[PDB]
Amino acid sequence: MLTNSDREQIIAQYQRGENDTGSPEVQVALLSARINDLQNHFKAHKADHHSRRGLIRMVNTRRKLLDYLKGKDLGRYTTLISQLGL
Amino acid sequence: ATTNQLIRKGRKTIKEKSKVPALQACPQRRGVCTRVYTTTPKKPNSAMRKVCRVRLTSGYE
Amino acid sequence: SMQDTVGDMLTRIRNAQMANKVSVAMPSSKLRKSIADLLVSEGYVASAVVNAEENNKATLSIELKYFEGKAVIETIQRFSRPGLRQHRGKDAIPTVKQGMGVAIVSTSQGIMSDRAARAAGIGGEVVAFVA
RNA sequence: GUUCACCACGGUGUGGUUGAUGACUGGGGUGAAGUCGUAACAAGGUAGCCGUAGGGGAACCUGCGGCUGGAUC
RNA sequence: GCAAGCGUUAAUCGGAAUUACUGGGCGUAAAGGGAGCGUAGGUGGCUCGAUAAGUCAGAUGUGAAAUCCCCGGGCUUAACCUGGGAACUGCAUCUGAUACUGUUGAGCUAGAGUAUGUGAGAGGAAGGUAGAAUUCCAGGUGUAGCGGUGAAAUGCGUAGAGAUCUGGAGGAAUACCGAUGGCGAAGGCAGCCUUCUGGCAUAAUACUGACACUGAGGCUCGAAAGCGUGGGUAGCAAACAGGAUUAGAUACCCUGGUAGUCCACGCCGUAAACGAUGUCUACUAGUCGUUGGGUCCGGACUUAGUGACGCAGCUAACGCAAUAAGUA
RNA sequence: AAACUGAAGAGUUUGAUCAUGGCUCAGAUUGAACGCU
RNA sequence: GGGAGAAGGUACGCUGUUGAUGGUGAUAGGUCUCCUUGAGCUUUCGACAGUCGCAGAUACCAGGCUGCUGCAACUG
Repeated sequence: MLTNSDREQIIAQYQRGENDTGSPEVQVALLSARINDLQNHFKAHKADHHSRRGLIRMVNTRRKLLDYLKGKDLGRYTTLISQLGL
Repeated sequence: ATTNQLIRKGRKTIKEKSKVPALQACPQRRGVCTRVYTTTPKKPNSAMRKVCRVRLTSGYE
Repeated sequence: SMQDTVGDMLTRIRNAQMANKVSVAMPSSKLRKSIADLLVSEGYVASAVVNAEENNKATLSIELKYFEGKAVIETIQRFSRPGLRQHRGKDAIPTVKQGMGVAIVSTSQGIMSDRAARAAGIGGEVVAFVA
């Protein structure tokens, strides 16, 4: 899984303001890191349906946050998906 | 049924068919008696009821 | 979640009066204060005050009335709900209990009784029936 | 007048849809004091029922899981 | 009872609130999708503005005449004819209003989320391992029964069973703990250990600032049985065989017994998949348990679950009753 | 001045009951037909 | 996968005009070399207009097709 150190690295890279950790950008970046990290676990345990439910949930939450950004600030959404490669 | 459900679906009545299809929505109908016989009634009653099988001008028998 | 604020206000009032509570409190709003003030001036509740809480919040508190141990508000029902809004003209506002009750009407001149809207010759959204 | 173009009729082929019929066959219903049993209702005499599978003249039986809409405890 | 008509048949609406918009229901009467995630859609917090589309009001134009209704007039009355009104719930275009819905700008934190610390748990996936017990095999002792039933018999046994002790092989399940206990969206999930991994509960601070709820189609998961391929195979056991019982006994009981149950990877997509109770939100007497936290002084309180009671309310009744079937 | 006036239930499941729920009936109408007149 | 070339239709010669296009590449412009233009030759698809005959895939060459059913999976 992600550690506290790399979680804080992601937060510091996608900071909107000082120690915010709650904007759509930082939330989506943390979700993207966690999903890309869990892809490794699911390549090993593909029969894991109960954990895959939580993975699907964080995908859904990331999608909701990206829709909210698209409605809120279009350029901000475009730039954020440009860094995150989505 | 919510209001949105009523708009999306709408309440439909089934129209029952007529109990006299051989008349074809006509008061009376002319036929020829193809067989005049008697028959017994249902469970409670007992008689020899007089009946005639008749082929009408509508094509029913 | 909660998608009917006016319905929640009336439901709180109805449950408090069925339970014989002295007063009923809720989060406030200008719409809620307008409806509560109409209730006060109609005589269904004793008073309705707003207390400004912290964090830019407010509490609306309504003191209920009881006559001969029975609740003054006999019935308070929502007519125009968020799923089906009811707007009527000046000659289609429904009366409550043959005019004994009040149909709260949201008109362009604000929340007012059905008879007040009829006198002003103006329609609007019929939000509730209180009798 | 001739010729070409457009085109109605009509023709050819190959499909689709649908009505009526059809040896035979499947189930449904009605009808008598018929034959075989007695599956269910009581703990209905092996608690019943649901899904499923196998079996059996027939109701049904049996396995596996589930339910209580199971009495006696 | 009607009467120059009276009945019957056909047909439409009514009664039928029996498709319920006005104006019904879904625990048990018919009726909650097995569960979830989510697309279109529907709906949606607080504050200050803008707009004026919905909405409301006014004006104008039109909404043919006839018909319906009201006030009259003419037939001897009436039917009928006829004048003027009303209505034609509508549409269109201007003008005004801005409470609500819509569209927008800014702000907010209470719904919803994020970061950080602790905690519980049969949550899931992959490996390893332990101890009982069964079965089988090989031996020692030992001798005439064992086993089974309501009785029996089939069966096993003098070729030595069963019992007893010692080794070996193997498979499956995890006694006690164990609990209207726990976790999981449901289906479900119990030995122990490691690895990989989901959600939840909790105290405070900081942060985002309505990012929400629900959700047709769709997709995912989904007991057991069953199916395909490949392994495994101890016990149990459909089918099947024999023995009983019986009038019969394709059963129930007995003795065996194969698929299956186990594993891997896939199909199936159904259950009385149940709380026969969709999800989410707010509010509404109380009492007693229990689980996981938390805060105070063995108790007190507060939270999120999980139970038993019990008002008001509801219900045809049974009953439900803050885990509603109450009020919305 | 007026056009603003309109709303009934019954029978039938049971030993009886309440509910549910279908069936049936009493009304109005017709470009009607048929029967008696 | 197929069945399937299922079945069954239409066009097809020559003459003129005309559109598009592949290859090769003389002559020029910037050393078994490269790039641009491209003469002559050549390829492949069309369109329009006419014209002759009974007949234009004109000779040779060159699938007949379909329905029901038994058997064996098929190539061998």
